[PDB]
Amino acid sequence: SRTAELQAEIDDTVGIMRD
Amino acid sequence: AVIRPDFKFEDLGVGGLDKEFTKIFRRAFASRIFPPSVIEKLGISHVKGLLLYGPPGTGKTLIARKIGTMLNAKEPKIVNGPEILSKYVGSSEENIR
Amino acid sequence: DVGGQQIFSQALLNANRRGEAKTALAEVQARHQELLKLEKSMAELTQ
Amino acid sequence: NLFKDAEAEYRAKGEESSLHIIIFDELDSVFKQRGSRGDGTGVGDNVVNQLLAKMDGVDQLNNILVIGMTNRKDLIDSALLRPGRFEVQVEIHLPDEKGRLQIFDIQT
Ligand SMILES: Nc1ncnc2c1ncn2[C@@H]1O[C@H](COP(=O)(O)OP(=O)(O)O)[C@@H](O)[C@H]1O
Repeated sequence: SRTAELQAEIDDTVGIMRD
Repeated sequence: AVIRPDFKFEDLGVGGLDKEFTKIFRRAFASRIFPPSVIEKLGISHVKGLLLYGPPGTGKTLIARKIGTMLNAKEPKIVNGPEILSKYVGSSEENIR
Repeated sequence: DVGGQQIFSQALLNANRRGEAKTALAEVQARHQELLKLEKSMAELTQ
Repeated sequence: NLFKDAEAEYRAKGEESSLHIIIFDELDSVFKQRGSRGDGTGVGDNVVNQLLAKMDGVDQLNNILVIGMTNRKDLIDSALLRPGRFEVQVEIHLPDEKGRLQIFDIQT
């Protein structure tokens, strides 16, 4: 569960950076 | 302190053994019945053995069990001689321990 | 005879142990796929 | 396993250690002359050699005191009675009249 949460956060940070 | 008054010898199921039982009672249970304070003052220990022998089938196990019963105590732990021995080193004496 | 025999002793493992590829250490396959996904996403983020 | 604590405490506190005592009872039951007892699996000899090697070996101890009681001193092994292993040997015998008087005095 921790790794999936980390992956989700990284995808979100990619999103913020894509903006 | 752990015995009742209403019994002499034959109120339980053993007949014909009178002198022997008086001797046994006097020597064995004459220090477990009195108040502990008195026996402590006298400064004496308790008997830790009893060997009663005779012809087979004469009422030895019966008297043993009755002695056990009349003084409260837990269930007797029974064993017979030749069952102790084994054929591994240190097992013939572990059972006696 | 009496007390004329000694003995050795052998040992069996546990059934729960069973195989060596039993997940939590062998499922490092699936987890590795998760970690590779993580690595790819981090590569993009760092870029 | 009877000597472990003594060794452990000696290795740390050299000459300030407390005294350790172990009592062997009926010493003659197992520690008979090695090589003379009847044939078997060979456990008596191993026991005797182990005790011999532990009592006085290449690693020194200065904390232990061991006491032994027996009724037949003749059966004990010969090497256990060497000085340094069982050095002081004493004999207790039936008392004489004054001894009986003293025993009576201290019992009652
Ligand atoms: N004095 C007795 N009074 C009543 N029953 C007796 C007496 N002596 C023996 N028995 C009978 O014998 C049996 C007791 O076994 P016991 O004789 O003590 O075995 P052993 O004497 O071989 O140890 C019981 O059936 C018991 O009723």
